[PDB]
Amino acid sequence: RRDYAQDRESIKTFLSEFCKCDDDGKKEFVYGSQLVKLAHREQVLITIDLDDLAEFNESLAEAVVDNCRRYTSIFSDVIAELLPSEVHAKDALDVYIEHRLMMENSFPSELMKRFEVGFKPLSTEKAHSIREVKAQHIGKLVTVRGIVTRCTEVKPMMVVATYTCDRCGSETYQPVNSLSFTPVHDCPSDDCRVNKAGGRLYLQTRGSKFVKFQEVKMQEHSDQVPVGHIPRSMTIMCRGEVTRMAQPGDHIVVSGVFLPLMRTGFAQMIQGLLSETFLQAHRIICINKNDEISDKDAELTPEELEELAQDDFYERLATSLAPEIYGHLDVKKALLLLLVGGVDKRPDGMKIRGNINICLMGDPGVAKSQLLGYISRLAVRSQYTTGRGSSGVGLTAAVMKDPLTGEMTLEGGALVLADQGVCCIDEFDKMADQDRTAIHEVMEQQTISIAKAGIMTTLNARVSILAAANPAFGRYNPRRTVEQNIQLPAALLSRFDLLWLIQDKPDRDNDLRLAKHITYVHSHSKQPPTRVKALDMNLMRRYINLCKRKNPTIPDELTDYIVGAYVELRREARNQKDMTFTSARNLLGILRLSTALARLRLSDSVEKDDVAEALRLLEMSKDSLNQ
Amino acid sequence: RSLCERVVPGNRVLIQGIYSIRKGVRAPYMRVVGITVDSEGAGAISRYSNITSDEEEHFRRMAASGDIYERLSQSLAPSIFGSRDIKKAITCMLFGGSRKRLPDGLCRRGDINVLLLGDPGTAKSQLLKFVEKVPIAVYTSGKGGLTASVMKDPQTRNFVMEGAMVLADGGVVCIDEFDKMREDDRVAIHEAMEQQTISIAKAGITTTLNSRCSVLAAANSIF
Amino acid sequence: EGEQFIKDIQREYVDFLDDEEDQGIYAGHVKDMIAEKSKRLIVNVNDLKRKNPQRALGLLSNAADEQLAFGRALKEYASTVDPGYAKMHEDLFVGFEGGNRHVTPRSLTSIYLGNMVCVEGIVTKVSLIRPKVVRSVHYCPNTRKVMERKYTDLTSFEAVPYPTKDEDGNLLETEYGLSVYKDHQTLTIQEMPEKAPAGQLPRSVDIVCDDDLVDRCKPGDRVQIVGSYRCLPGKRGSGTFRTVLLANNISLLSKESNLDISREDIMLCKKLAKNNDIFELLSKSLAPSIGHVKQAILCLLLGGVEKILPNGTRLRGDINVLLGDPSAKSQLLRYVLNTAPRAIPTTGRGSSGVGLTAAVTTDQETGERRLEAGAMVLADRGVVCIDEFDKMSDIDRTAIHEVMEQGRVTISKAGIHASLNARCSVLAAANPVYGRYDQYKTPMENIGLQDSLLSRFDLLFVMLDVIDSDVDQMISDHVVRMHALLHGKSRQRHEKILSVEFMRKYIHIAKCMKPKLGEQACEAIANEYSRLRSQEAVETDVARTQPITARTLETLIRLSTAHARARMSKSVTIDDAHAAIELVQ
DNA sequence: ATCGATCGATCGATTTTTTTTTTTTT
DNA sequence: TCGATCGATCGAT
Ligand SMILES: Nc1ncnc2c1ncn2[C@@H]1O[C@H](COP(=O)(O)OP(=O)(O)OP(=O)(O)O)[C@@H](O)[C@H]1O
Ligand SMILES: Nc1ncnc2c1ncn2[C@@H]1O[C@H](COP(=O)(O)OP(=O)(O)OP(=O)(O)O)[C@@H](O)[C@H]1O
Ligand SMILES: Nc1ncnc2c1ncn2[C@@H]1O[C@H](COP(=O)(O)OP(=O)(O)O)[C@@H](O)[C@H]1O
Repeated sequence: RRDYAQDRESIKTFLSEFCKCDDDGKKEFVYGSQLVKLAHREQVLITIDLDDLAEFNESLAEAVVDNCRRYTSIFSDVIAELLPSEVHAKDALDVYIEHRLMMENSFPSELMKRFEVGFKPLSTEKAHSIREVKAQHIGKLVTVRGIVTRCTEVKPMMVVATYTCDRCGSETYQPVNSLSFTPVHDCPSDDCRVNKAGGRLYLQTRGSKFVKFQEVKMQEHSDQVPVGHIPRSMTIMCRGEVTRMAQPGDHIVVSGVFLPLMRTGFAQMIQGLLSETFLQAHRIICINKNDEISDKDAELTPEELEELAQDDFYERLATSLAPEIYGHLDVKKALLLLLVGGVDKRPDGMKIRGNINICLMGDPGVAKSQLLGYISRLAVRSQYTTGRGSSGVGLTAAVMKDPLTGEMTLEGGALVLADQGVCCIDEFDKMADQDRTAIHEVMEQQTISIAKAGIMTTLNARVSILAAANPAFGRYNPRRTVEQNIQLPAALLSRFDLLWLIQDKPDRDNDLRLAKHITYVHSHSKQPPTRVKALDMNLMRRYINLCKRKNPTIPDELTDYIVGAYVELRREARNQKDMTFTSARNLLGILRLSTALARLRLSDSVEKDDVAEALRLLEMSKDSLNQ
Repeated sequence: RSLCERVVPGNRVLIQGIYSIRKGVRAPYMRVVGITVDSEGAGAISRYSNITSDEEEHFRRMAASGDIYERLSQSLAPSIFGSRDIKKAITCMLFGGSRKRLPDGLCRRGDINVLLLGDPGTAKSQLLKFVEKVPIAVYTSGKGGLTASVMKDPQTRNFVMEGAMVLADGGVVCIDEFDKMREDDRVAIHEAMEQQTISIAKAGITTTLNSRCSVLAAANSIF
Repeated sequence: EGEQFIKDIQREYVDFLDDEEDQGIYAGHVKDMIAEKSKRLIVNVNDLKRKNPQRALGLLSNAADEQLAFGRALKEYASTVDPGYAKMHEDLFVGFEGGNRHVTPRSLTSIYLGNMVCVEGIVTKVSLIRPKVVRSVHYCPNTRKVMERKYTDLTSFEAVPYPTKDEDGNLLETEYGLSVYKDHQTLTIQEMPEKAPAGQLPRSVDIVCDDDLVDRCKPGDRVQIVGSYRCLPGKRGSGTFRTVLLANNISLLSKESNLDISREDIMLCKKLAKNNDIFELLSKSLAPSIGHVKQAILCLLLGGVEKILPNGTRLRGDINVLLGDPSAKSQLLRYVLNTAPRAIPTTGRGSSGVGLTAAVTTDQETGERRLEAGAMVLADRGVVCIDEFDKMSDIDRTAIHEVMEQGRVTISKAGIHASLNARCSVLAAANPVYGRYDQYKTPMENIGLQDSLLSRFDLLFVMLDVIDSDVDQMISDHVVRMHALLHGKSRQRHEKILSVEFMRKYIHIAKCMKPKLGEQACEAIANEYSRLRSQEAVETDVARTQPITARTLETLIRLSTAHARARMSKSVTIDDAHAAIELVQ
């Protein structure tokens, strides 16, 4: 329909006649700045935005969006043989080319790639959805948002493979762009022509190319899936210089071109003219939980100082966590201790784990699943599962074929990936019988031993654990005791730092309090009125991260009394014969909480009153049935 | 060509056929070369009608004959004595009443169901074997189900439904020993015989099919 | 261009284009002038018989290319009427839409081959999608002539059909973008089975579809279709024969938008809404064939109410209840399967797929890896029933705990982490351990399961049957009444104001509103919950007052919400409070 | 001028697997 | 795309 000549001149004019003066100090050539940047051998891929091509022309402002495959290759050979501006031996490919001509069937300029171009639409055009890519999205560079899943690692793709007969020194060019091909016969040359002087040519990657070639799987948002449907997926082939531009768990926004795919093979199942398509892209601007929306890619001090001195309190950060009810204040703050932690060292070679793991016991209506489902959202890199929501292999590693290689590698479960954070579990008792050993193993941290292949199954899990389960028929029968009313492994009950049971007996005036508390969750969408300024989650995210980097010392001036505190601890529970267990690991636990609590001081000034809260914390953690 | 839906399973056949192959170990099969059927009394008289006006005439002339029911209370046993009030409603169980559905849901229970338990030595077994003998029915007793048949043809690897209270959907069923078969297979039959909507919900199928069957129960009490 | 009659047939379908009926209506302001661009025109065979009978019943006897001739005539017409939208240079298949012969999937039987006919059956196997390969505007820079080559296959038309080194060895850059593509689909149907002879197995069919028709319901509904027959492959010329169906428009037969819903039916609803004592009617509406609940079962039939917060979390809005010795509890659930939409009974003995899948595949035509469906997502935004509950295993119960209470399903089948949106309710049936018993020993422990569920469910409750010697003749009176039109006009009624159809038609607006809470529920609910947790456990009822929690609030608000939908009072009152709460007490 | 060996154009022949739901016995 | 089939062809004899 359109021409390849005046169009060529128009795009050259665009390349040159371009000093788009968006503001003051813009009187030079933007694409000419990019040109000399190519001349630096610094930049190797230009990104393009419609505003330039919005103001220049209109054809190719709408002509390239549907094809994207010709005008780019014209752009390629346009700039490939434009040398307006050394050194030769700097790039491994170019230095191998200059090896090969310093040593000295025409070479293409496709061999000397040496620079690329992508695109960048204007106004991430819109969030077009993986479902709605209907029968008009062939070739069109469409903007869409998806969800990442099951990423693999960088692989080198090939474009041009050269042989050499070794009898005529032939340097053949056998370029390839698909997946499969075959090389050429022994002598497809003229010196090595039908004349008998022929050997057999052989490949040399030296004067050949390779390319970054990453592959991942792409799953749906699970927010716009149909009402009675199931999540779908699509495949990625992110080429060029964007390999390693996604991670498992990034709500990414990918912009590229849909294309078809020919899985060449058996002409009956395949070869049915059914088009098992796939995707192509250039630009990965992940708008959710990536380098863009999350800064520091939290330690940036100046931007937060204005709010830092703007407030000075702790409980203000306390009840800002799940602030839609009232009650259970002392649980939330210590839970916030779980997010930070921050006690790391290598003392005497032995590494100490600083991830608190606590449970929730007793559930005649407490909102047990609420704190878990909330903090698993706010807590970056969280998960959630239940008793029969997953088998043992669902929690641990697994196996699956690999589209990158097919190595049949191991992929892990929820706990396999939630390390350096907190994996949430609910209703622990009915999880499984052998599962208790599976959670017994994390108490010797960074140790996930499996018998899947049963060889080593080594793995480094550095996760916390947010446990929560229910009592059996009844809730502390008048004669029953711990390990009697509960039917959990008491050895498992031993390996925690804080045990947490939540029992609510009738309180004739607290019920009306919560009734007016939660009923206002429904007439509107915000609980705390005019009594304190609960903090935004987003500022919470950085305010927690800044506290982590202190790693204070320990006060010897109170070490003399921390042991006395352990004395009164182990004695006032020991005054009776058969109270619940009181463990010798308490002194290894009390040290681990006061540190993270001082982390939010960011001061290395752990004080005598610092543990004064921890003492009552463990004090009430037990003796929860006295009244 | 024209003989599908000519034979439902569970019948006695005469057959005219031919034994020919398809491909030295090669395979068998047979077809119909003009089927007909059986006359074990009425060996095949189970769905169709070659009965004639003569037969309808003899029938309805038997019907108005008002000495047929007390005639039929002595029909089952040309070898057993007595036990007549036991017998006046082993024959009505076959006949069935009315399956009256209505504008609301109430597809009320059509057929009837039988019970008996007693000391041995009164000819339970022969009587139930005879009720099997005399339109269509089957018989097991204990040891069999609570599950239905979600197996898999090793060809194609799917979850087909082979489906045998199915096989009495107009026939009936008789069993002995509801006693000496424990409870893991009584609940599916708890359900079937009150609503007849035999449900299925195992894998990704919810085809709650149905079957209208009655039931007969012998027993053995201790001591 | 084959036999010359084909073009007579072209002009004979043009002979539909005479005057106002089709030359006026059917062509012009029909899809593209009205700019919907759904290529398929709407045909009705009856007018065709009323114009050209040889061209009417030539179609329902043969369809070699009459569809293609319809399309040729349509493009020839619209190219004249409005060439601006004549830029879709493809076949433009059309309706054939509209009881000549409507046999079942069981009776697509060795004839109708080469015919265009009707089928009924189950919406099932809502399945995978792919695009289709059409024609591609190739290109050679050496010569710069953008040639073309169309590709066919039998499932589109009769005939059967990429270029490299085309002319003598010149260039070929296969130009996409101007290369086009349809949408493609495959799924099946099953006989709606209750016409079965259960001495036999209900049989099956195979159907194929095309572009602008794709994936138009969920597997578990009832449907009608009207399509044609084709059969390609070898048949001892190499091995026997197979079937497939096309040539159709879709017809679902369980909707309300199918109804011509103008502003008058809503007007009758909102007029009659002012009548106050209608709840007691609609309770006596649902079960006209049985004493006995349904005042609230109604609210369960109203889904619920969803409540979210800014960028925080969300809740589940719906209700779940159940209570009884044998002999009208295992016959009160078939008021759901065939009263209201999306209703699926389950067994009481069926494992491995209440929400499980098993994800089994075996070398599909394409690369179908691993997935199957379940039995709850089928019931999204509605209801489920079961019979024989307590006899269910203690395996899959915890899956019920999770997916009920958390209001989301975020599961994995050992291969793939999974997430979806299933936000439904459920029932079952009831049986005590020891038969005829709920009263002398205790009210509790006659049920025998975890006390966690009554939080997951809503109600500790009771259900029995007998009476003493005075009222026994009164139940005799009612039983004899159960065992006409007289004195149900003492029940001032009509079979249109109280019915099934109009009763169903009061779904749309009661579910479209969002009857917010005011404020005057608050002090009432608080003082009442206070009294509830205080003094429900005295005077013969101490042990039947255990399962209280702080969950009666979400139920109460579900209830007053639902009751606020049955009359559409965009507000909430104390009378709604009473009518919502009297059940709990 | 007869005949065998080697070349080469012509012909036809191959490409389906991992979970589940009942079942017997400890 | 791989393999033997068969028919033709080029020096020897
Ligand atoms: N009342 C009877 N009149 C004539 N013969 C009888 C009578 N009762 C039993 N018989 C004879 O005894 C046999 C019937 O015994 P049957 O098999 O009914 O015992 P059963 O009911 O199976 O015992 P159980 O219930 O303990 O198994 C018949 O073969 C019959 O010949
Ligand atoms: N008030 C009533 N309304 C409707 N049907 C009734 C009523 N009273 C009796 N019936 C009839 O009596 C029979 C009662 O059996 P039903 O189906 O209730 O047993 P079920 O409750 O399912 O038993 P189980 O609970 O042990 O499974 C039904 O056929 C029902 O139609
Ligand atoms: N005071 C309260 N404030 C807010 N929500 C509450 C309160 N009391 C109860 N709830 C509700 O009770 C529910 C408790 O569910 P949960 O206890 O998490 O289930 P499980 O016992 O299985 O963990 C919560 O979802 C919450 O909506």
